[PDB]
Amino acid sequence: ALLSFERKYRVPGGTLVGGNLFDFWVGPFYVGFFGVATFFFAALGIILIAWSAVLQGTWNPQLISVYPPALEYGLGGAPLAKGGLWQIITICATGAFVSWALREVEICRKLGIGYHIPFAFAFAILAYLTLVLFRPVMMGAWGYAFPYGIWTHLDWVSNTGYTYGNFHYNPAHMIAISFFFTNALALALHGALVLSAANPEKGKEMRTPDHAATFFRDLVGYSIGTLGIHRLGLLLSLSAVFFSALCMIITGTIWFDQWVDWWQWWVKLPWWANIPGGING
Amino acid sequence: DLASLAIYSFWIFLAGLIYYLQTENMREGYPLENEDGTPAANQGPFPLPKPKTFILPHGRGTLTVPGPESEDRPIALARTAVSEGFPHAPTGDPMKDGVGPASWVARRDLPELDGHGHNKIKPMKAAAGFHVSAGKNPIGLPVRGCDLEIAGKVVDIWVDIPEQMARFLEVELKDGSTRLLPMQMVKVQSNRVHVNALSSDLFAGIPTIKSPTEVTLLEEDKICGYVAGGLMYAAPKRKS
Amino acid sequence: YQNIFSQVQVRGPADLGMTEDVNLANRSGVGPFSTLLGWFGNAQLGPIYLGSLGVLSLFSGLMWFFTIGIWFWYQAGWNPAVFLRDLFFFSLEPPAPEYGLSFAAPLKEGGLWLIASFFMFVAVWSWWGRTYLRAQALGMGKHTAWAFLSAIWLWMVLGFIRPILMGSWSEAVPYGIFSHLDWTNNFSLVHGNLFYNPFHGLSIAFLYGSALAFAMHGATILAVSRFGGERELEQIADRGTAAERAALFWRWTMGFNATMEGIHRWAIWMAVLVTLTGGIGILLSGTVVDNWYVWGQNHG
Ligand code: BCL
Ligand code: BCL
Ligand SMILES: CC[C@H]1c2cc3[nH]c4c(c3C)C(=O)[C@H](C(=O)OC)c4c3nc(cc4[nH]c(cc(n2)[C@@H]1C)c(C(C)=O)c4C)[C@@H](C)[C@@H]3CCC(=O)OC/C=C(\C)CCC[C@H](C)CCC[C@H](C)CCCC(C)C
Ligand SMILES: CC[C@H]1c2cc3[nH]c4c(c3C)C(=O)[C@H](C(=O)OC)c4c3nc(cc4[nH]c(cc(n2)[C@@H]1C)c(C(C)=O)c4C)[C@@H](C)[C@@H]3CCC(=O)OC/C=C(\C)CCC[C@H](C)CCC[C@H](C)CCCC(C)C
Ligand SMILES: COC(C)(C)C(=O)C/C=C(\C)CC/C=C(\C)CC/C=C(\C)CCCC/C(C)=C/CCC(C)CC/C=C(\C)CCC=C(C)C
Ligand SMILES: CCCCCCCCCCCC[N+](C)(C)[O-]
Ligand SMILES: CCCCCCCCCCCC[N+](C)(C)[O-]
Ligand SMILES: CCCCCCCCCCCC[N+](C)(C)[O-]
Ligand SMILES: CCCCCCCCCCCC
Ligand SMILES: [Fe+3]
Repeated sequence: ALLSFERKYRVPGGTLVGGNLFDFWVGPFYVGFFGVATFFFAALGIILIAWSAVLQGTWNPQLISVYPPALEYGLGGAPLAKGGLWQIITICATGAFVSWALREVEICRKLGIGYHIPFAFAFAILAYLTLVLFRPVMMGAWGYAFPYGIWTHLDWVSNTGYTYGNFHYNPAHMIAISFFFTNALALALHGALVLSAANPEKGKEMRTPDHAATFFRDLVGYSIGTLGIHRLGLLLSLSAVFFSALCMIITGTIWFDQWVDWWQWWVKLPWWANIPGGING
Repeated sequence: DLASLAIYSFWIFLAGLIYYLQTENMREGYPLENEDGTPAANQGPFPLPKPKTFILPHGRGTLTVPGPESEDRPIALARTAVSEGFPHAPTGDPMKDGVGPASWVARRDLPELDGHGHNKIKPMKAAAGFHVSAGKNPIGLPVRGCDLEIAGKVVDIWVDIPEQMARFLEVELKDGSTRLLPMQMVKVQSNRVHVNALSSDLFAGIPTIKSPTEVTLLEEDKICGYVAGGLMYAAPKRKS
Repeated sequence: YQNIFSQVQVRGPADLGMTEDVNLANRSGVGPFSTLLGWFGNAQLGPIYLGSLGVLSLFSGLMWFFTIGIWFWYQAGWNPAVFLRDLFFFSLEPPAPEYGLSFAAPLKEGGLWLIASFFMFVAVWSWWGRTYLRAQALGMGKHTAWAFLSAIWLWMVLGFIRPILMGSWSEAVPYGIFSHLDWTNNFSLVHGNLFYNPFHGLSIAFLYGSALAFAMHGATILAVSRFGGERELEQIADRGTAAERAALFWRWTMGFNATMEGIHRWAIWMAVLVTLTGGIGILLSGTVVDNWYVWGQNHG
């Protein structure tokens, strides 16, 4: 079935691979070659997870956990029950995410739109691969990666962080957080602004974008504009993920001590290091 | 235990919220249709919401949604297969017929108005006090298509007055008439404006505007549709 | 070309805004124009509206900030080199548990915290009032104020409601860069790890989800900006090919989609629920649940 306005856009073309071979839909879903790839990678991944479930011995969604190889294994392969499944599931997951992106690219070409969405999604993929591929490789073992389990992955977040003290002190992490918080602020504001204009007080006519600009100028003395706010939200959300990936790629590689102690470089600068008073003299 | 009650209550709230939001996002495009325009049997588990009515400014009426959905234009496409879910091939030239990535919607054939009832978009020459404030001024540059042939020259910028942004370049062709090109589909360089989506021979085919100092929402859609469509449909002449 | 930065800027006469029922006496003149900002958003700074509530809010806000800073200068021995060296380590701390909810603590050991907090309380609530009142004067809905209230809720819970219910101001957040992070860490340790608080986990899903949402939505609008997609209010009133292509991108990708109005409803709620769920999580911590790990083992 189609939305009322949809048929006119369902023309041939846009595919990157396969010509017309996979150029069709299933219900709402576009397929394409990268849709077949996504199905394959995702189905195999899910099957292997369900299998890894049995080798654990359990069917509860909030117990199933697939652990990477132990540190002993370095960057080598591991028997399926002792990390090998995690390694295969990880390749499947990467294959499915990249395939999903590339299928997004095909949909953009068919629709004649910009490639911004899959570009954006690639940042999430890069963050994932930071945690499961890049960071582990730079550190010498698959075992530094997170396990795939609902609760077990939080265990890993918590142990990984407390390895360096309070992880708050990671300065890339501060920047990342700042972006996440700011993005939520901006998303709240933007949503609310558009809706306050489209849904005014009871009598009244729909407000215009000029009213929206006027509201924000009255409030904070500035209006970024309708193009600007979408640029901003994209930048804030991508910046949060970029700095997320940065904050972890540097941790256990370039810096592996207690993150609080990093800040000593500032307090030790020679012009004020030895001055009496304050918290540090 | 109060925390148990709060979390149980929250999941109930969340489910209702999601139901509400999905129904709010069915105010356009629904009911679903079969490929022949007829109502589809399976609409899914979410019913259409109660209509709402937006009161438009400057006496332009109302919009009530959901309401009866109509393309209000002919659609030059035909099936390529004997069952659902395959593509629909253009029956003539898809750029001229406005299908596929060249599609346009039958928007109102009036200009968008600012908060004061004046036209939102104006050629800069008619917009008092407006000028280029930073960056390369494209006015006067040759315009080059994806075939690396010169299609025309830029004679003005069409600007959004309340936003103070450039929205189109007005390009004059060999015959002396002009076309609008969306600002998002041009590359302003030091000695040219380059247009990837269109070869030089496709510029004349850009839909034209009725009044030479305003553009209607319908006309914007046809212009933007058409230049976007060139990305797929100018396969006879494109290079880097 | 991607539409992240503009290629050409234009400028014309300053936009002084819509009038509606706004009192123009309270609105400043226009600020200057920034070419720098203009690569990304609009160049125009101001005008701003400053009625009586705004002056009050700005003043208590600054008084909050100056109270913290006077304390920081004191802590630095009035020495600028030390002030800069130690800036992130200074902290204006609340009264000790001994003083309960009373105002009897000395300035140097809690009283200044209460003074700064009073000023903050007045600043934020008067700014909330302003959020409502500026919308009203323009005939707009109150979505901004309802949204802002969700943020205020977490803030209130942390510095006011939760301390009151726990019997002491000692329980509130200190004013300092490092010290408030230490407080945050410590809050989690003391309540048996906040990862077992189901409301904290919801808060995270919403926080991550807001980045998901705005990345999706910002990217989508920029991708259809070649059809004027960022003119959202007009696409609401009169759907165009921008809105159709946007919807259809997502329909074809994940099997369903939004409208140009409705995506803003998805948006506002994704964001508002961060601090809604957050404040509940915090409010329940120590009042009703002393240890989230324990609570998790029972759900009770
Ligand atoms: C006790 C723990 C430590 C700590 C240790 C850590 C550690 C360790 C890490 C973080 C990371 C982060 N922390 Mg920290 N952190 C702490 C305290 C905090 C606080 C706080 C208020 O106190 C905040 C706000 C944050 C904030 C953050 C973010 C900056 C960052 C997480 C987001 C991210 O990387 O997304 C990136 C997004 C992804 C990885 C998701 C990718 C999704 C993929 C591409 C697609 C999946 C599809 C899915 C399978 C499909 C399912 C199918 C269905 C149909 C849907 N931390 C405490 C002090 N923090 C992480 C980070 O930076 O990671 C890079 C990280 O590893
Ligand atoms: C070691 C630390 C603990 C921990 C301890 C806590 C504690 C404690 C809290 C959180 C809270 C949160 N944590 Mg945690 N957190 C941890 C690990 C994490 C991780 C992770 C990857 O490990 C993540 C992603 C998070 C994520 C989150 C957020 C979802 C949530 C904050 C929402 C928000 O927007 O707040 C930021 C928004 C506000 C504070 C609103 C402020 C609004 C006011 C009105 C603004 C006034 C401005 C003022 C006047 C200044 C003026 C400025 C000028 C105008 C310029 N935490 C670990 C386990 N976390 C909070 C929460 O809700 O928890 C349930 C909270 O209290
Ligand atoms: C970069 C900015 C932010 C962002 C952006 C972003 N995400 C996106 C996109 C964009 C632009 C999309 O276009 C795309 C989309 O389609 O969204 C609806 C996507 C997407 N983001 C998703 C999730 C997601 N994004 C997150 C984060 C973020 N996404 C950022 C904060 C998170 C977090 C923070 O945790 C999650 C969970 C998906 C909904 C969707 C991508 C769907 C996809 O790739 O589908 C194909 C694959 C499958 C259907 C299943 C694969 C199954 C695997 C083979 C097995 C499972 C392995 C896995 C590693 C197990 C993990 C277990 C956990 C308990 C840890
Ligand atoms: C829904 C959850 C998210 C959210 C939403 C949200 N926040 C909001 C709103 C909304 C909907 C508003 O309407 C409101 C707003 O006005 O935004 C622009 C606000 C707001 N959120 C703010 C901050 C903020 N929000 C945060 C978080 C969040 N806000 C969440 C992620 C955080 C975090 C992450 O910790 C912060 C720090 C403020 C920018 C603004 C509320 C302003 C306020 O209450 O101000 C009081 C007055 C003062 C603070 C003035 C003191 C000045 C400064 C301390 C220093 C100097 C600057 C000064 C202004 C210069 C003056 C010059 C003089 C010479 C005249
Ligand atoms: C350069 O030097 C000068 C002097 C010019 C300065 O001005 C410098 C100034 C500084 C260096 C300022 C520094 C400021 C900070 C570092 C501030 C840090 C702020 C935080 C990180 C704050 C975090 C969280 C705050 C919270 C959660 C507060 C909540 C408060 C309340 C809910 C208010 C509660 C009200 C109370 C307790 C009093 C109520 C009493 C009644 C009678 C109603
Ligand atoms: C985090 C989950 C939020 C997403 C909610 C998903 C519900 C979408 C289902 C819509 C069905 C589409 N139909 C059949 C109406 O087109
Ligand atoms: C605007 C609606 C978006 C809905 C997204 C909800 C995702 C749920 C994530 C599971 C959280 C689990 N916890 C923390 C309750 O255990
Ligand atoms: C494992 C839990 C994940 C929950 C999220 C599932 C939401 C998928 C919605 C897809 C709806 C598409 N359909 C079926 C309408 O085409
Ligand atoms: C994927 C999660 C879908 C949850 C939606 C359930 C809606 C419940 C109906 C409540 C009737 C008011
Ligand atoms: Fe938007």
